Amino acid sequence: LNRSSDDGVTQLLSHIEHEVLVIEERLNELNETMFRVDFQPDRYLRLDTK
Amino acid sequence: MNQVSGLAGKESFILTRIELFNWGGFHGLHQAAIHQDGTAVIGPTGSGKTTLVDALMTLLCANPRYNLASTGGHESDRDLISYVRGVSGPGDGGEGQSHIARPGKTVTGIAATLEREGKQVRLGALLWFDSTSSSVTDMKRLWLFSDNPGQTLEHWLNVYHEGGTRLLRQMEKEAIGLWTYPNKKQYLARLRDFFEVGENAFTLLNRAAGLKQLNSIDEIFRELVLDDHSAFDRAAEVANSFDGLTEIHQ
Amino acid sequence: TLVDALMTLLCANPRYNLASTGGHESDRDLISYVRGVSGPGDGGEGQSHI
Amino acid sequence: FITPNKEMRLLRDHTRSAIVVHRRGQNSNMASLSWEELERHYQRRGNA
Amino acid sequence: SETRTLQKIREATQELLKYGLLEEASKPNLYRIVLSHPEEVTRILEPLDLDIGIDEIRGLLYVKVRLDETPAQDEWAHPLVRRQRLNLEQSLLVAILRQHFVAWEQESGTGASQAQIAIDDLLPQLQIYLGDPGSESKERTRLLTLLDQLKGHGLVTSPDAHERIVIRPIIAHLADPINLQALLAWLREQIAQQT
Amino acid sequence: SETRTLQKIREATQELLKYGLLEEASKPNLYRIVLSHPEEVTRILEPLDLDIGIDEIRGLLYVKVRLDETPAQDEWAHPLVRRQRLNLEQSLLVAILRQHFVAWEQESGTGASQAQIAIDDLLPQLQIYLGDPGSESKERTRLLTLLDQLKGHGLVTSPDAHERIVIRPIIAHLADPINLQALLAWLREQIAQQT
Amino acid sequence: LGAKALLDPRFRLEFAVSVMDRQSGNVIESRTGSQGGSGGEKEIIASYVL
Amino acid sequence: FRRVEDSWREADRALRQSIIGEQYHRGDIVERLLNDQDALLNTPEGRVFDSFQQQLRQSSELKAMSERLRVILSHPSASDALNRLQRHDLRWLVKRLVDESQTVLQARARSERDVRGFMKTGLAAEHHRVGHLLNEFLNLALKLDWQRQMIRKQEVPLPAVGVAVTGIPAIERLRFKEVDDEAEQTLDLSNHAADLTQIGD
Ligand SMILES: Nc1ncnc2c1ncn2[C@@H]1O[C@H](COP(=O)(O)OP(=O)(O)O)[C@@H](O)[C@H]1O
Repeated sequence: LNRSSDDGVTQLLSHIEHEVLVIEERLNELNETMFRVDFQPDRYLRLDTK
Repeated sequence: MNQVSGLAGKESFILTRIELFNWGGFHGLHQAAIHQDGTAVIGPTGSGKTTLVDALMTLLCANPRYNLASTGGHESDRDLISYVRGVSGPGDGGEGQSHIARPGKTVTGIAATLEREGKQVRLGALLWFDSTSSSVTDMKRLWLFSDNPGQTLEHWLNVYHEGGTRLLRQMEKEAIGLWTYPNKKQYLARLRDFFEVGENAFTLLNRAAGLKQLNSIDEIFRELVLDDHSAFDRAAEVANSFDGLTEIHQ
Repeated sequence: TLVDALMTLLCANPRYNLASTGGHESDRDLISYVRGVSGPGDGGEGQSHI
Repeated sequence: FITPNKEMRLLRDHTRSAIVVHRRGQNSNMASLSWEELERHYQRRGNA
Repeated sequence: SETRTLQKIREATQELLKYGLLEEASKPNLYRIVLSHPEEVTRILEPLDLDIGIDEIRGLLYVKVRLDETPAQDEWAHPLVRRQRLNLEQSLLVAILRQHFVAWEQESGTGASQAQIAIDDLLPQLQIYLGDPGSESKERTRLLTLLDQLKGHGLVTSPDAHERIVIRPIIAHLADPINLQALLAWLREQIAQQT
Repeated sequence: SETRTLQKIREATQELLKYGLLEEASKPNLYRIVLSHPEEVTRILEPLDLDIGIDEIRGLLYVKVRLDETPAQDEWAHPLVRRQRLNLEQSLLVAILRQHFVAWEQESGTGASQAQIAIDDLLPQLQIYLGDPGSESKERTRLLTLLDQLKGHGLVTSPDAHERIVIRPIIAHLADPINLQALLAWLREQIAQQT
Repeated sequence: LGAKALLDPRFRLEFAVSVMDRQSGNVIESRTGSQGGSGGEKEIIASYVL
Repeated sequence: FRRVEDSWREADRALRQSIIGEQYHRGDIVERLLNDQDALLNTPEGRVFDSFQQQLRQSSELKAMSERLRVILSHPSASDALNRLQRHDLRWLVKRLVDESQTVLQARARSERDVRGFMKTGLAAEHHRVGHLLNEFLNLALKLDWQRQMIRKQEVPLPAVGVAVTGIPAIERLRFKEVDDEAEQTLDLSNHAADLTQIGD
């Protein structure tokens, strides 16, 4: 019982978090794109995450 | 000024010309052109602008949120049925809050004309009724997809009168550079494969209009930009097996 | 800001900056007006935003 | 860009053509015009 | 407690319901049995709101609805009876058969000699309106498929050794052929115009 | 004067005939009409060599072939029944469905009708016997082909959006333990054939 | 909304507005059968009643 | 991982087969599952899988592997070695393995749920007799060669109950077409255009 239910409850709380380490990789591409355009005469935007 | 669009023409496909027939509050044929450097659409509120916007939308998205701009937040007051039948509804102008210009047997069509560097590519559809019955099935369907200059709604109507859907399918079989599909799923695939993009982008585009209803950046990355990977169903599922195994134990 | 200032006098609990969200929620507080906060400053210890 | 009547001034500064959409009872019509044609027709309205 | 229904009446009634229509020349024993027990048969059928129609001149028995008279469903509908609406070609052939059956019943008696016609005679009548389908084999296939479908409708028999069918008496028992007459007038008008 | 049966009785019997079974839970008015004149239903089916089956524990009424002075021989040869005869695979799936039905009955009782299982639940239960076609869609086609027919006999509902089906109470009688033992003996005869 | 109707007085009833003839005092219409466009016409009656 | 799934599906199949058998105690069923669980810690596949499962609880390597792969793919020449899709897939190796493993856990689940199907409904009352007869029938059915369609179509002695009687072939049921009209909704391709003299100030 312990082994099976524990493997389950871990294969979830890996999967949930592990996504966040993909969302935090897409935002690099936008921060990559938004570096090519001047928002203000010498400024550019960038996205960060807490 | 032209340099700001110098990328245009060369790189991307472009949207230029919209054929309409018996769509929305329009009757007969109507045309518009779009200049290669953009354009604005003007007229008194209540004329056609939301109608035209929506009228292009069908070809690109599987879920048209008609009239989103003035209503972002609640369901559209309109649908494919109402437009195709030409229902003025509350906009009747005194005609019993309904007014219906095409209630009986009727035919309706649309065709947008994308292109790049002279390469025409046309996305067009045809919707028609046989009787006053207004079932979802009553509206018989057919999409088009062609890159041959010889194909237009202005032509397809002539054939649709010359014969049934069998005649149209016969034209497709005999001619070249033309395809048709009774299912929008395969047609949407026929789009995505051509344009090398997933099924996501051509949806977000259909929520560009809703910019009027922004609360903060905090939403643009919670309802529009990011896709869905939620796991409520899975998280619920594991709890079951646990209870069953506790059952065996007891 | 001018309308916010007036509104503090007529109301029991006036909702500052309402018209920025169509009627949803208020962003500012009362004190920042007195402190003359020039928006959220940079996180590098700031002190230039007050 | 779609937009109601207001601030046509701005759109005259960033476009090369416009589309008018007319409402009349339950028939609605539309035309594609370059800004110059619209200006000439406004001048004629001034002559109207 | 109480007696059962007589065996032969039950068997004959079930037979007719299975077939809808039957002939004395086909099964004379059941024919006579039913006609000797019409009260019993109708009592068996009236709970179903059904009944039988007969034609001793042509020697045919057939079923008939016995609902309450003329409800709002003048274009009647009955639970146990699913109705049908035939197509252009089906009703066209039915009209052809009706006209030639009318002619036969004058030149050969009202069922005294069972109404007959040859395949090579029906085919020209169809060809009047539909024209040549493309080959004699196609003509025969078309007419034979239509005749088989009508036979499933109990209207005609299969062609004999000389490709001559027999028209069932039920053709004389249709409800409102006035529609057939209007259709045939329309067809003759159309062919006269389209020639 | 005339032997016309009462209109409500005619309605109820016509419906029962149209669908061959009648549940109080679904159509209580006609069910109570039938159980108010069940002897009338019997004496009307008796002309047709048919009989009324009754199971009030599940609030069910169904029609069954009667015994004539000859017990219908192989009753499936009865003229009126429109359907074919049951076959092996159908009986196999019927047995599995009855197994699930009896499990659900021990769980919740006999009279109710909430039992269900999903397409994927069925698929192994038959796949054990029938071998593997080679693709999931093919075995789903197999199961749906069986289910369409079994619905045609009234045993099960149509496949729902959840790819499940609801067991109809009538299965309690098709899977009669006496009939199950008789089918077991027949299966032993099939073994002798295999021998 | 069901619980709202059960407990909220506001959800126990519905509202509508009628167009009244100043001369005869009769109703001519009870629906804004002249609204449409980008939804910019509904604002008339709403603003007036507010 | 697919191979491990195969083993668990096969074990589920065999367990249901044996349950249809009348001869097992409760202990037999509840013990064979543990024997299976210990059966798949022997093969190279089972060794691999159970070795991996622990390597989420003590996440020593499952950062190292991704990190080093990121290092390798950072080398230029790698572009020639692998086509683009290969590289994208490899970069996210850990996630794809984690999400693949989800399949197997369910593939074992079924058997983890079957046994509970036998503990509760201990045969009793008329249900005992009916279930036992059903089990006898099912077991006997195994002897047959079920592949032949005609055999599966062979007619059975089951009673004709719930007979559907309908579709009387009455003459009145027949009707012909009832319309002959014809007309065209002609094509109005008149080139309409707006009339700028119609809108106001
Ligand atoms: N279901 C409907 N209810 C109300 N008006 C409708 C409906 N369907 C079409 N219309 C009419 O179509 C047009 C839609 O408004 P449009 O002119 O497209 O909006 P805008 O130009 O203000 O964006 C109006 O003429 C409106 O009255």
